[PDB]
Order: sequence, then structure tokens, then C-alpha cells
Amino acid sequence: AQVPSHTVVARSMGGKEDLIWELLNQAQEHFGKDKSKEFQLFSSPHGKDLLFKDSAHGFLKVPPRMDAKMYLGYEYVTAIRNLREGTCPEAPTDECKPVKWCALSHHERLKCDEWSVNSVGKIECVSAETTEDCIAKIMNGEADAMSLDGGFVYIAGKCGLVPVLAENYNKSDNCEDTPEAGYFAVAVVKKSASDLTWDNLKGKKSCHTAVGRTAGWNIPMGLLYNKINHCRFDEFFSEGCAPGSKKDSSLCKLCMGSGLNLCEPNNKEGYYGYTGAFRCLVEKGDVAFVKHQTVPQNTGGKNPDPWAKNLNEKDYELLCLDGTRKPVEEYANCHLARAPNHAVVTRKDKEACVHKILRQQQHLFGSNVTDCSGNFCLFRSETKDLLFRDDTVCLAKLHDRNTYEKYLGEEYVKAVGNLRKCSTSSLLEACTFRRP
Amino acid sequence: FRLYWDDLKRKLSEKLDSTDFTSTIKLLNENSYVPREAGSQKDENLALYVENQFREFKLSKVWRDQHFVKIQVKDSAQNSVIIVDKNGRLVYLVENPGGYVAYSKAATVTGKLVHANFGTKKDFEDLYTPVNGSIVIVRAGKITFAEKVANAESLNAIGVLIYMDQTKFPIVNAELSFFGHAHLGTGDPYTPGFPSFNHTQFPPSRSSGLPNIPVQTISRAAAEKLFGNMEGDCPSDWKTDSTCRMVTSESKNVKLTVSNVLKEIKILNIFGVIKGFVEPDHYVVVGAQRDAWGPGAAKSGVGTALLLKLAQMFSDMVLKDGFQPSRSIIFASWSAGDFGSVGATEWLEGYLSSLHLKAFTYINLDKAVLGTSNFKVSASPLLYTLIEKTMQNVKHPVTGQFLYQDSNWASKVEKLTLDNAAFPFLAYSGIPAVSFCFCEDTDYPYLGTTMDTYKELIERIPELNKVARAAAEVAGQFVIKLTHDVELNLDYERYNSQLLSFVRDLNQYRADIKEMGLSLQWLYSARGDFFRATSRLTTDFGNAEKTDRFVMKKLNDRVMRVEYHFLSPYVSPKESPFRHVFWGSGSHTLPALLENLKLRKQNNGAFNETLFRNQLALATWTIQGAANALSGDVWDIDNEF
Amino acid sequence: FRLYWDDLKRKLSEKLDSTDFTSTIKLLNENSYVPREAGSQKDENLALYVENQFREFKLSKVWRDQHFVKIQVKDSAQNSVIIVDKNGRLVYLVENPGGYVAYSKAATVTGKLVHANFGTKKDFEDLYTPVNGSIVIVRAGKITFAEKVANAESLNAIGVLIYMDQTKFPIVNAELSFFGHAHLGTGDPYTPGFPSFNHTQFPPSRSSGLPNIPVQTISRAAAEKLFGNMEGDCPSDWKTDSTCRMVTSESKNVKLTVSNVLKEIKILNIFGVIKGFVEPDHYVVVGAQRDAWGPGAAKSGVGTALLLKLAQMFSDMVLKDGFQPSRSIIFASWSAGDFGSVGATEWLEGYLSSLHLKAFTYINLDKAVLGTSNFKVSASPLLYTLIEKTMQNVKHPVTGQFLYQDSNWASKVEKLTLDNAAFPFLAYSGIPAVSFCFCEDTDYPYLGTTMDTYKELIERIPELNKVARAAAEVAGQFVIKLTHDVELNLDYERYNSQLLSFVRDLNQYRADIKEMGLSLQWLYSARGDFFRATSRLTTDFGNAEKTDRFVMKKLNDRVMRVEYHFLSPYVSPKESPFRHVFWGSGSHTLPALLENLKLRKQNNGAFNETLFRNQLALATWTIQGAANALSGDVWDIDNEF
Amino acid sequence: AYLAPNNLKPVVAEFYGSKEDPQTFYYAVAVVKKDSGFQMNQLRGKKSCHTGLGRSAGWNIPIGLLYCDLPEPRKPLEKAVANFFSG
Ligand SMILES: *[C@@H]1O[C@H](CO)[C@@H](O[C@@H]2O[C@H](CO)[C@@H](O)[C@H](O)[C@H]2NC(C)=O)[C@H](O)[C@H]1NC(C)=O
Ligand SMILES: *[C@@H]1O[C@H](CO)[C@@H](O[C@@H]2O[C@H](CO)[C@@H](O)[C@H](O)[C@H]2NC(C)=O)[C@H](O)[C@H]1NC(C)=O
Ligand SMILES: *[C@@H]1O[C@H](CO)[C@@H](O[C@@H]2O[C@H](CO)[C@@H](O)[C@H](O)[C@H]2NC(C)=O)[C@H](O)[C@H]1NC(C)=O
Ligand SMILES: *[C@@H]1O[C@H](CO)[C@@H](O[C@@H]2O[C@H](CO)[C@@H](O)[C@H](O)[C@H]2NC(C)=O)[C@H](O)[C@H]1NC(C)=O
Ligand SMILES: *[C@@H]1O[C@H](CO)[C@@H](O)[C@H](O)[C@H]1NC(C)=O
Ligand SMILES: *[C@@H]1O[C@H](CO)[C@@H](O)[C@H](O)[C@H]1NC(C)=O
Ligand SMILES: *[C@@H]1O[C@H](CO)[C@@H](O)[C@H](O)[C@H]1NC(C)=O
Ligand SMILES: [Ca+2]
Ligand SMILES: [Ca+2]
Ligand SMILES: [Fe+3]
Ligand SMILES: [Fe+3]
Repeated sequence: AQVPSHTVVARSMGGKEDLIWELLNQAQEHFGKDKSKEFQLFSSPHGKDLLFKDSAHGFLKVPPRMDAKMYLGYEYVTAIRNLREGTCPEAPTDECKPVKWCALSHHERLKCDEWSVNSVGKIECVSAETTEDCIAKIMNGEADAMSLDGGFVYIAGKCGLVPVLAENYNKSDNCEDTPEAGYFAVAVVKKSASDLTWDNLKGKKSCHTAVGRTAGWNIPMGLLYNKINHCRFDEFFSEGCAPGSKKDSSLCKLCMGSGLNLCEPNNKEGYYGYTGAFRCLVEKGDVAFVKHQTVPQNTGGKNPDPWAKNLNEKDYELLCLDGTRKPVEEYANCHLARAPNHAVVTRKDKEACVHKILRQQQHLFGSNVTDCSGNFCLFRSETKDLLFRDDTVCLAKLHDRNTYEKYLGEEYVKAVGNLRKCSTSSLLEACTFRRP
Repeated sequence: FRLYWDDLKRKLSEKLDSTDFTSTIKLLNENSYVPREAGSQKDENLALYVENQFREFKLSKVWRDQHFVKIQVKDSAQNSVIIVDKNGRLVYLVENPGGYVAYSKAATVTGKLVHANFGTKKDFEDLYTPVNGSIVIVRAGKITFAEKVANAESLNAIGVLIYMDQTKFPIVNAELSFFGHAHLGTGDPYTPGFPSFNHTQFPPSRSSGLPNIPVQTISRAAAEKLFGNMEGDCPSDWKTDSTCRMVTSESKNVKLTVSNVLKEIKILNIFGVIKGFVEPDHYVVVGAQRDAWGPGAAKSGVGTALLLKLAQMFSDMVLKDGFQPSRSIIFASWSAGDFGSVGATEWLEGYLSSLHLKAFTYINLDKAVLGTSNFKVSASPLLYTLIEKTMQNVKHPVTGQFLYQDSNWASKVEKLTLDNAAFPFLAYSGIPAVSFCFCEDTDYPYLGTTMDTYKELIERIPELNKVARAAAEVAGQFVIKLTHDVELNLDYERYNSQLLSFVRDLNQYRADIKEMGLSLQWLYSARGDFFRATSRLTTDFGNAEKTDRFVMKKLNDRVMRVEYHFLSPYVSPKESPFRHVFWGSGSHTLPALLENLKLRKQNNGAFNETLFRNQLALATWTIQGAANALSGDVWDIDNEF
Repeated sequence: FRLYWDDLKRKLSEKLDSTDFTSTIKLLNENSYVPREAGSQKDENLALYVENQFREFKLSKVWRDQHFVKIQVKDSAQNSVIIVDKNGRLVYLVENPGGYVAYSKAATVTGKLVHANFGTKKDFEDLYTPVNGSIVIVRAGKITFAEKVANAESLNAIGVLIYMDQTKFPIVNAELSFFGHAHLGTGDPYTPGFPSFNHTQFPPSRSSGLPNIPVQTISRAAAEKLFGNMEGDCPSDWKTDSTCRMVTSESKNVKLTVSNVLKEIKILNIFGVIKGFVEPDHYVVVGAQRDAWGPGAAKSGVGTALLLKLAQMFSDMVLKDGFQPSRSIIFASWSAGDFGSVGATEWLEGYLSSLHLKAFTYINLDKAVLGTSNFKVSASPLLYTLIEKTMQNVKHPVTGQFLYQDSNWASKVEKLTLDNAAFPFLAYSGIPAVSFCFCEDTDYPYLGTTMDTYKELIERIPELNKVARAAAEVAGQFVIKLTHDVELNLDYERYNSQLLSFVRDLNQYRADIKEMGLSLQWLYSARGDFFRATSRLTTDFGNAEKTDRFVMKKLNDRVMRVEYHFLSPYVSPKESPFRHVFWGSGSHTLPALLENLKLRKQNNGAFNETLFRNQLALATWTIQGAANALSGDVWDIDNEF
Repeated sequence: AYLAPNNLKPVVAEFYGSKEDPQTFYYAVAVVKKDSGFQMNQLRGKKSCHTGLGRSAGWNIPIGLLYCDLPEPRKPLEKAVANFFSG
């Protein structure tokens, strides 16, 4: 078998870790491999393997996100834990355990727990406060499934999770079979400002869904990156609302979530999500990056919440990348890029179980159910788009294509790969620490 | 050479292969111990014998306890039943009953008679004739006597007669008379909620559960002579004799006279302990009932015999063999276990302060052996996983296969009935409890009669020794599984299915809860918080060292009060004592909320809306309160936002 | 390294000669915070400022907790007190009072006015004029407002007017108004027993304390107009001014109108915690009121100043200096302490299942600095020795002497009154609570007033910085002395002198107790059992190692729950919440038993003999049960044989 | 090392390949004398040389590989491995 390396352990609270790295980093340069003839770090005259190994050649930093259980992995933690407790499982797959779902930030706990009671007992709920933490909570084992958009499907794909079911959007009499191509990312501006143009974006306020998402961050800033040629985007735009980014940035201080919840990537902010990016577009922004279906879902009294009750379709028009205007009604001839639909991810061992339980659990609570108030409708929600995308129709089956490489397609994997040196998400760094 | 679970299980089986229970059941049925009323002299000699044996097995501390209790015995005048006309001049004597109901009021009344099948609360609506202004008869079985007298008293009757038919209780002798207590509740009634010690000066107080009507037991031929004059026919749903009839003839009448006087008697409890080596102050209690109205071979001899033999095996196995239990073990012999088990209830209400968070399990060795066909357990749900593993390690005494045959048994389990001695512990004190019987399909026929003797019990159960050996093995498995290891085997995740069953039962009446104007969703979220509580606690048992003791004590103190936090803190213990929101009596528990909502669909005008909304607020905050008390501390909640 | 005690009080004085309280008490009196009723906008801005400060001082965890309550506020129409002639023709008015009374009734009435001293029950039974059917006037001070209105409601009066004379309260401005809550008991009254969160969905209820009669506060100069019309002289035993008169003349009669409306407002509580290093989960709560009705610098200014500076001081000593606590510390700012302290009582009723047996001391910083002469403390007896040691370290601010001048001070301590905010911790929850004040002999004149402000505060006390330094030094000695060491400094020896005081108070009625036919001896033996329990526990601290932790945790848990075991287990916590048998309210407490017993001698017929028998039984068994639970395991209780 | 009350985290990890292509994993193998006549399945009752109790490449992969062929009682592990190898 293969095992992870030996490590220098230290405390979790007092540390101090920067003096260990500061010490050893100046140690392996001067003393590593015949770098000094007088003293050897990795050899000794009166013994072998003292304080270090004699096979070691260098020291790199353990990233700060990675704790103990993510260092050892999940297969090795499970093997050592079963070897201590002494279980030796037989495991024929006849009945499956209840799936521990994961949900974030106390609205998804409400809808999740109501779904936990309206089921037989087959879906449970475990919380989180960011999506980046709930992915780690899947990797440990304290949760099983999640519904993620494709940017976080790339991150959880790097970390070792697999997609199982993929959300559809097109209504059909057979949508469990049909593989949809995806949905189009657009940017939405108003009739009040006609001077705006994709070629003219210097010093303008830009609303975003959240950091790491497809249509809000990866697709537009991956296209803006090849023009502006440098990684910092807080200096290109004047202001803008993007949650989840660093608290220092202007991108943090345009948003509204008060107090201390500013730039917190969850439903604590009003501006989080597609519709909240539309809120900062209507209130204080110049351009927002959303899906193409955002303006029809918030146009014309579809939202009873009053700011979207008063609004209209025709004033808001989306902009192409060459510099022209094309209407929101005609989204196909003007789009930033085609991003894939969202997907449900889980570990590789509970793939068959989450497949089976969500397929059966879908037909009871899907889009066939009318009279949602006074019953349960799993796919509808209170316009905040929580636990599931609100305009889902059915959870599509993934056959022959269950891998982030195969599911996400080549253009999107390249399109994220052109932005991978600019990424600042710590969990992606900790997951890509594994690779030699 | 330490001892682990395998060596200790085969060591226990090597102990059980040797002992002979049958001589000790024949010894607790000798002519010098055989009629054991509560407080009588024949109880005392057995009590000194049990204390003497507990000194003889070298237990680490043997101690006793005596206090004074009011029971109700037969007066010199004979209570009786008789048939009269409207004037009283027609006199035809039925009989003079030997048996009597304790705590029945002393009065003489006349009236016409109405039948009921058992006195279930469902029966008096399904009955044709109105019940009030008239004496009832009921048929003995399926509920306690106190619920029959409480129901028929609740519908304005006057007297209750009780008989045993031939279909439910097949006995050859048509003369046999019997016994039962009529207090709804447990304990000495004239001190409700406080102990009967003579420190408490014996103040005038009277329990709120005692009846107001004369109750009496008659034999079978005494019932058929009343069935000769009564005219009617039973429904065919009641599986019964051919000779039952509903109501009296119109010119006829039934007068019964009941004369019973109070007596003040002395009660003993006899105890012994085995000390623990890691934590001595935490202990597990094992009990038994010492007295019973007849000879008492099935009701008290088998329980006390199993208790004495478990004292022999565990004290022998600690002294000679080399076992080291980490927690103490208390052996107990309760007396007056038959008047609602007043020994145990006055013992808790005496020493409730010293038992707060210390005791954490009772095991009830009473009525363990009744037949040889099934195995019927009844327990608080923290023991269920434990019983799982124990049912995989005990062979049935007749067929060589294990007792865990049905893989789905947690839903078949019924809750603890009020006459069982573990019910004051679980319902009143918040301590996990368990009882278990080898019950036949039909119940043991002559249980509280004068016919209960040894040779009838060896003729009914042909191999008493192997069956008593199996019940002693199950109790030994429990005691070792709780007190050998650093981890308590109280499985706390089993409450999650109970909360899910409650909310899933209320989720059908969501349509009317939305009509009142209040949402249900806070109670959904309360169930959710209890799930994340037990999940986080299972994680903390994951990430701890097992060798270290200071952290496992901090976790086991957090598991050991998962039962105390279900006792409702908004009701008086002296008024309504059984404060357990799941499993107890009152207007505060969860079946009373399901009932009090279920009345509204009738649109009768009987439901009480203010009492409902109040009940929903208290039950919701009790479940959410236990969920906050499991997960960590004050600052790790995970509150509103 | 390590830090011992004498190093550490030195480090506290070195941190304490640097800080400045005067600038912060200016800061809480700026124009951006100055009128702050509960639920107002200025309260929430101050709560954002404090909740910012607890983040900036690097506390380990800072959290907010909000809930919705019902208070009572003024109506848009005025409420007046207005003289009515007998003719009904010419109507003369005295005042439109700017200040109001919380929890009064919206009503309007006329009738005779009758003076009463303070509204003691002794006063109403000393009066010559019959009380009923007539509005009364009383003077503020010596009793809570709610007990004035309670006594005037029991004597069947209609109206209550409350004012401030000059002799008890010397001020210059005669036209000044003030404020008070009239709810007997504490907490939000429209949810008694259960907490006021949003999970209860607010069922309909009402407390027992709310009066049914209009209450109103009037100024001194309003009282001079009413005393211009009355006649009949105040007796000379009332230490009063020369203007007060007893009853109205037969012509004129007053008219009180009071119009207040309920309101439902949002309450914020702000908390921050410092973790521990040996046992993090046991903690000690330090509190202060965050709001007041007027400008409010004496009531809530000095409390929040001392709280912010103490949180800075201990966070700085743990982070920079190297102090290492063993138990956590919770610093707390709750609002709405002025409506009978609902911000604390709704918290205790909120999380009672989690701080069961965990929180072991509450400290109150509220109303710390009023006078400059004396030093008054009020506390649970468990803390008395603690305070004694602190009075031997702290120096007086004005003179160079110590505080420990009187070596006989344990008898002068008065029990916690209900208007104190530390009362629901001691009496309801069971946490040992302590409050203290530098108080001048006469109480502080403008304390619930519109003139309470920093200008007149620094006019009264000319050196406020030194006195605030002294009070923060005393609270520093309490927290550090409770937290640095492995041994708690709760002194359980002290309840023994209370018990000797009680049984000695019952010996003078042994002559009446012997006539009833019941003896007193079991209660003497109860006192003796508590003596031997405390002495045995002290010797078990004698034989324990100090560096060992597993044998000092088992001896610290017995010390922590000697306060919980005096709470009566025989009452319902909704019907009467304050269950401490020493220091409580109801029929269950021990001076309620004395106050029941002395009425038998006068032979009115007011004594209730069956009630006395039950009170003797329940008090005797509660004290005896605490004496069992303090000394050893179950088997080591010695019985009566 | 991370189970409580320790709570220790890895902060610096070391590499095993060359400086050009740094490897982080390393292999675990079982070395035996030549012509000794054992395969992996005859490995019973033969004197075995471990490197530590709980170390990764020497305890967990050997005992975890041959683990489920052991007879009951498995727990404690060292009793059954102690009866498995002849010293
Ligand atoms: C404690 O209570 C018992 C029962 O009330 C007392 O025993 C009674 O004592 C009287 C006086 O000698 C006898 O006439 C009764 O017959 C006794 N009762 C019984 C059931 O025998 C007892 O004396 C009290 N005191 C003590 C110290 O035990
Ligand atoms: C329904 O519940 C209400 C609320 O308890 C009962 O009304 C009062 O309850 C109090 C106890 O708090 C008692 O004084 C009386 O029972 C009631 N007092 C009155 C009516 O003034 C009510 O009795 C319950 N039952 C029905 C049938 O309404
Ligand atoms: C908690 O309860 C309060 C009290 O009803 C709710 O606050 C009210 O909400 C209604 C409707 O949203 C509005 O009248 C006001 O926002 C509030 N009223 C007052 C007087 O403050 C609150 O919505 C509840 N919380 C939740 C999550 O439902
Ligand atoms: C004196 O105490 C007795 C105790 O029995 C009180 O009488 C009864 O007390 C119960 C309490 O459980 C009430 O339910 C009854 O309504 C009471 N009956 C009567 C007639 O009052 C009694 O109230 C007390 N007070 C007085 C003045 O006698
Ligand atoms: C929708 O629900 C109905 C009724 O539950 C069911 O018959 C139907 O099959 C469901 N739709 C699909 C596509 O399964
Ligand atoms: C109670 O009985 C009397 C006569 O036995 C009868 O008149 C009356 O209707 C009965 N009560 C009810 C509620 O039926
Ligand atoms: C109550 O007040 C009225 C006032 O008119 C008085 O006449 C009456 O005597 C008072 N009641 C008693 C019992 O004195
Ligand atoms: Ca009792
Ligand atoms: Ca409350
Ligand atoms: Fe998306
Ligand atoms: Fe290694």
C-alpha cells in the first residue's frame, strides 16, 4: 500500500507553526543534501533515522486548511479506525442506511428538516456555514450528499468526490433520461445607462453570485482575465458585490449583509445567490452576472416581494462581448458562455445508495405535486433557491459520465484551468497538496 | 491477565451451569414462609433470611430499611353480594367472597347491573345501555384494576364487580377468588410524593387517585348465578363463554356490601452492594418483589430466587475469580410489592436527592418465568441496542437457537404498564429501566389467587430450571455489559426514532394546525436539533482517547443525563408525579397532546383550545431544551441565526 | 512558568492603575445613547457598540441572543390626577405626571384619599381610618413598588399614588417624576415559567403578580397640593415633614386616570466568554444592566462601564500577560432590567437545562457606586468567607483604611430583595449570587429619575475614578479567587449557622407545638445531620491530595450542588418559581412556616393547622434530604437504627 | 496524536523522491529471506519483525491485510495477533 509522509506535529491552538516552518525552511537549504560537508541534517554517524528519515530530501508546508483527518485521507482513517474498534464488515448491499444530507445556514435547515419528517426517515440533515466547509464535511464522513454548481463541482471533483445525479431544467415527458447541455451565463444592465459595453468595463460596479460559482465568477472573470492579464479584480472594477471574497476588498464592502455577515457566502446576506445579485443590480450596481433565466423569474409580479413586484422586463437588456445590445427575450444569440447544470455529489462508496434514495424520493415530492402550500414540494422554495435550484424539473440520471472531467466537459475544464493560478480558495490548495 | 468480554461471558456461563434454582424455589415455598401478606410475621422471617444470605455471600455492605405504610385489610364483618327486588323483601344470596380489593371504598349500595368487556375507555361508547346510576361488572384482564375503577367511576357508576371467565382464564376450579390493588398510581397513598418515614410526622394527606366506589371480586360460579337472572346477549366480538348477558331483568336488583378497614403495617427493604473500583458512586440497581397475597410461587418466589442466585454468582465472581467491575451494584428486595409496589416508591421518594444522576439503570427480575413460548421485553429505549446484543447471545431453553429471531422487534415493544415495578423508576425518576418475561401466548391464569403454589407451577412449566437459567443469564449479561468497560452501553440514538414517530403522527393534523393560526415548523426544527445533538455527541465519542479517564468521565456525565432532561420541569412532583414527557401519565405528555388535538376533528365542543396551545408550547420547548443540553455548552449553540 | 495569588493581585493592581472609568461614563452619557428604554433604537445602538467591544478585546467567543417580550408604555393621551369637588361643577387638576408605572391598569376612578406610611402590612393594620373603597398615597422607599400595590390590593382599595418626600429624599427640584415596575415576581409576566423565545408561539397566559388597580407616580410638589386639601395629622412616629395629612376632607375627592398601552418589543442580550484550561465547561457569570428609563447613569451607566473595563482587563491578562484560568468566565449585558429584570429571567428560563449544575457563581456589578462612605454586600451564605477575605485586601477609596472594620458583619447582611437583578439566579435557578454597593446611609435620591445623569453624579461623588477603581478591584478579587485555583472557595460551612438560627427560632414555640400532639425532635436531628455532613466533607478535603484532579473533582461536585439541594422538590415551577426554601416566596419557605406558626397564639382563626402539618413534614424532609446528599453514598447514610 | 486531550496537527511534511519530482506517498513492503518458502497466505505462526505499535507502514498495512482471517475474539488485537505469530 501507499501511505502519507511523516510530519512534524505541533499544537492546534498555541502553535507555533510559523517558527517551525521558518526554522526548517532555512535548514534544508544550507543542510539538505551535501549542501554542507560539516553537518548533515539527513544522516548521522552514530545512528540512522534520527529526528528525520535518511530518505527525506525536502520539507514543504502543510496548508492551513488541512487538519489531521484530511491529511491522512478517508480510506486510511477508516482502515485505522476499523482496525482499532475491530469490526471487519461483511457488507452485502440489501438495505441502505439513511442518507445524511448536508445543508447550510439555517434556512436550508428548515427546508431540510421538513423534508426529513415528510420522508419516512431516509434523509437526515447536518449543517454547515459555508459551502466550502460542507465539502470538507462530506470528505470526512459526517455528511453524504450535496447539490453544487459546476465551479464547486470542480473543487469537490479535485478533492475526490464524484457527481451522481445532474439537475435538469427543460420540461419534458422524459427528462430522467435526457442529458441537457447546460445553461447560458449572461450579464444584465439597464436602460438608464446606454454607455456601458463589454469593451468598456473599467471602473464600473459589478454584482456577482458568489466566489467560485460558474456564471458569477468563473465564466466572466475567466474571460476578463485574458484581457486584463493580471489576477487582481478588486482594482479593475471600481466597486461591486461579490460575497465570500476577502473582507478587505472593495468587492466585500459594496454588499449589504449586516452586521458582521458582510461577504458571507450564504443566505445570511440578502445579496447572495442569483436573485441577490439582481438585488444589488437593481439597488446599487451597474452590471450583474447571472443566469439567463434570472430576469424572467424576477420580472412582472412573479416575486411577491415588492421590489421585484414593481419591475419590468424591457428596461433590462443583456450585453454581448463584442459590444452590442441584444434583448433578454433572445438569449441564445448573446451569451458569455455555456456553463453546465448543477450536480449532486457524494463519496464513491455511497454512490449507489444516494442514487437509489434520491430516485425514489424524487417521484413523491417532485414537480408533479401541485398545491404546494399545505403540502410539500421539494423543488419549489420561498424564492431564495434553497437546497435545490428552484426551476429544476427532475434529477437527471448520469450514465457513462460520472467524473468531474467527463461531466464538466472540456471547454469548462480548460476555462477553469486558465483561472487556476488566480484561485484563492484554501480548500482547493489543500486538496491539490496531495499530488506529487 | 486482565479479563475481557469473551472470558467473562464464558465465566458467567460456567457459573450458571452449576447452580440449582429449583431447590431455592422449593425453599422459598416451605411451610414456614408460605402465606406472605404485606407486613405480616411470615414476611419478616424471609426478610431476615434474605439479609442473612446477603451477609453470607460476602457483599461489601448489607443494609436494611424499615418504614410504616397504610394498607387496607378485611374487617371482621363479611363483605358480600345479594340479589333484591325494588323493595328489598326478595332475598336470594349469591355468595360470600373470600378475596377483596384493597383500597376499595367501604359502602353498601343497590342497583341494576350492566356488563362491560374489560372496561377499556373504548368500551363504554361501544356499549348499548347507559352506564350511570348503576353498578357495572367487568371482566378481569388486559388492563389494571385501577383503570377499570377509574373509567367506570369517571362515567358516574356506583360499584364494580370483577370476575374471571373461562375463555380468557381457563381453570378447572369454579370457586377460586383473587386479589388486586385499586390505587391509580404507585406507592403508599396516604403520603403522596414524600416518604413514609417517621421523620415526616405522618401528616393528613390523601392521594388524588383513590376511588370513591365499592369494588369487589367474585368467582366464576358466583358470576354465572348473576348471569342466570340477567337477560341479554353479548356481542360476538367479545370472545367469551356462552352464558354472559348484558343487563338485569326490570324487577330485579343487585346489592353489594363492602367492609374493609385500614391497618398500619411495617415495611422492610433489604439491600446489599458490590463496590466498584473505578467509579464507586455510580451504580446499577437490581430488584425483586418479596411478598404476595397467596402462597406466591410465580409472583415472588421466582424473582427472589433469581435475585439471591445473582448475588451468589456476582459476589463469588468478584471475590474468587478475579472480575473487576468499574461501577457499584445494588441488590434490593422490596416488600409490599403487591399494593402497587409501595416499597420501591417510598424508597425513591425517600432518597431522591442521593440518587440524582448516580443510579443509571434498574433491572426488574419480577415475574421473569411465566411460560416457555415467547420472550417479551419492555424497556426504556436507551437499552434497546443492549438488548439487541444480549438477544444474540442467549440460547432459548427449549430450542437451541438464539432469541434474536425477528430482526424487527423495536416496534412490537409495548410501554411499561403501571403495575410493573420498573415504571416508578423510569416514569418518576428518569432512570432507564427494563423488565422481561418468558410469557406464554395466554397469560398465567392463577396469578394473584390462592391457587398459586409450587407444584402447579412445575406442572405448568415442566422444566423450570432451564428457563430460570435463561432469565438469570440475560440478567447477568446486562449487569456485566454495563459494569465492565470504560464506555456505558446506553445507546442514546434510539430516541431519534421516537421523536420521528411523534412528529410523523402530528404531521397528519398539520391541516388543522394551519387552521388555528400557528405553524408546526418549529417542532420539525426541534426534532432536527435533537438529531444534530446526538450526531455531534457520537463524533465526540469518536475523537476521544479510550485509555484516558478524565475525558470519558466528561462524556459519560453528558450521556447519563439524556434521560433526566425528558422529565418535564413545569409540573409539581407532589401533584402529578410521573413527569416523563414520553412515558408517563398526566396532561403534559405527548399522547395527551395527540389526543387533545384529535378531539377537535370530532367538532364536539369538548376540546380545550387554550390547554392545547399551552401544551404545544411546553412540549416544543422541552424537546428543544434537551437538544440544547446535549450539544456542548452555552456558547456552542447554534441558536436562532 | 506559573502565577500564584500574591503575584496575581499585584498584576491586577498594575493593570488597574492605568484604566480610566470616567471617560467611559461620559461615553455612555453622550447624546447618541442617552434615552434608552428597552427595545428602543438607542438600546440597539449601544448593544452594537458593546458587541463590537467584545470583539475588539479578543474574547474567545462573542454571541448575541434576542427574544420578544411584552412591556407597557405610555399612551398618546395624557394620564392625570385631578381633584373633583363634591358638587361635580368645578374641576381642578394637580399634575400630568411625566413618569409612569409599568404593568398598571388602564382605568379611571374617583373617591376618598387616605395616607399610608410606606404600605407595609404593619402600616395598614396600624391605621385608624378604614382603607376600603378609597384611593391611597404612599411614600417611595423601603419596599418595592409591587408590594405596595399588592398590600393595597389585598385591603380592597382602588388607587395608589406614590411620591417622594424631602426627609427621606432631599432634593431641590420639586417638579420631578420617576418610574417603577409594578409586577410582583420577576420575568416577562405574559409568559411565566417558560421562556419568551419564538418557539413557544406565545400561548395565552398571564402571571399572578399583575395588579388590577391603577398605579401612578406623582412629584413632591404635586403632593403639596393634595396635602393642601387634606386634614388629620400624621402621627409623630412617622419621621416625616410637617405637611402630610391623613385623609381627605368630606367635600373633595380625587380622580386618578391612568392610560397605558402594551407593546411587544425586541430584547437583545450581548455576551462574551473567556475559556478555561483545566475545566472549560464550568463557568461563572458576570452581569450588568444595559438600560434605564431616564438618562440613566447611576443605574446602567456604572454597570456597563465596570463591565467593559473588566472584560478588557481579563482578556488582556490572559492574552498578553500569561494568566491561566481554570474555568470559563461569561461577561453579560442584558437589557430590560428595569421591568423587573426580564432580560436575565428570560435567559435563565431559556437555557435552564444546559446550566443545570454548571454555572456555580453569579456576580452582579449593578448599582455599584452610589455613596462613598459605607460598604454593603448581599449574598448567598456560600460566598460569605470569600467576601471576608476580599475585605481584608481591598483598601477604602477615600480613607487609607481597609474595608474589614467590623469583625461582626455576617448578621447585618440583609437577604436579596426582589428588585435586585441577582435574585432570580439565587432563588429560582440555584446559583450562588453576590451583589455589593458603596452606599451612603440614606439611599440615592434620583435613582429612577430624569435627573439621574453624570453631572449631578459627579456633584454627589467628587472622586468617582478612585471609587470605581475600588469596586472593579473587589470584583477582580472575586473572579480571580474563584477561578485560578483547583479548590472552589464556596464555603458550605455557612448554612449551618442559618439552620441553628431557624431551629432556635422554633424553640420559643415548642410550647404550642407540644399542644398539637406532634414533637419537634426530628428537626433537631435534621440540623445535626447537616452538621455532620459538612464536617465530614471538610475532613475529606483534609485527606485529599491537591495536585490530583480526579479525587478533587469528586469532592468539588459535592460542593457545587449544596445550593441546588435546598431548592424544594415539592412545588411546581410555574405556579411559584422561587423555590429556595430559605430565601424564596410562597407557603413552602421556612419563614413562611414561622409566619404561619405565630398566628396560632393570637387565636383569630387565620392559622391553618393541616397546612402547618404539611409544612413541618416537607421542611423537615427537605433539610434532612440535603444532609443525606452531602455526606457520602447511599449505603453510608446511617438510619434511625 | 490528534485524539483528545492531545489535539495535534501536522504542520510540515517531508518528501521522498528526488528534488526534481517530489513524491509524498511512500510504499510499504514485506521483506523475507530467500528460499524461505512462504507466500502471503502461508504466513502463520512464523516469527515476525514489526517496526512499531501504530506506525503506518509496519503495523497497519500488515495487520490490516491479514486481519480478517483471525479467529474470534478479535478484540484486543494484540491477543489474537499474539496467538497468530509464534513469537
Ligand atoms: C414511628 O411511627 C410508628 C408508626 O406510626 C410508631 O409505631 C407505633 O407506636 C405506637 C406507640 O407505641 C403503637 O401503639 C403502634 O402500634 C405503633 N405502630 C405499629 C405499626 O406498630 C413508632 O412508635 C414511631 N416512632 C419510632 C421512634 O419508631
Ligand atoms: C380548559 O383549560 C382552561 C385553562 O386551564 C381551564 O380554565 C381555567 O383553568 C384554571 C386553571 O389554570 C382553573 O381555575 C379552571 O379550570 C378554569 N378557570 C376559569 C374557567 O375561570 C378550563 O377549565 C379547561 N376546561 C374547559 C372545559 O374549558
Ligand atoms: C418572531 O416573532 C415575532 C413576533 O411576532 C415576529 O415579528 C413580527 O413579524 C411580523 C411579520 O413578519 C411583523 O409584524 C413584524 O416583523 C414583527 N412584529 C413586531 C411587533 O415586531 C417574527 O417574525 C418572528 N420570527 C420568525 C422567524 O418568524
Ligand atoms: C388550609 O389548608 C387546606 C389544606 O387541605 C386547604 O383546603 C383545601 O386545599 C386544597 C389544596 O389541595 C384545595 O384544592 C381545596 O379547595 C381546599 N379546600 C378548602 C375548603 O379551602 C385550605 O384552602 C387552606 N386555607 C384555609 C383558609 O382553610
Ligand atoms: C407524480 O405523482 C403522481 C402521484 O403521486 C405519480 O402517479 C406520478 O408517477 C408522479 N410523476 C412521475 C413523473 O413519476
Ligand atoms: C344519569 O342517569 C339518570 C337515571 O339513571 C338519567 O335520567 C340521566 O339521563 C343519566 N345521565 C345522562 C347524562 O344521560
Ligand atoms: C367598605 O367601604 C364602605 C364605604 O362606603 C364602608 O361603608 C364599609 O363599612 C366598608 N366595609 C367594612 C367591612 O367596613
Ligand atoms: Ca410517598
Ligand atoms: Ca418567561
Ligand atoms: Fe449556478
Ligand atoms: Fe513511516
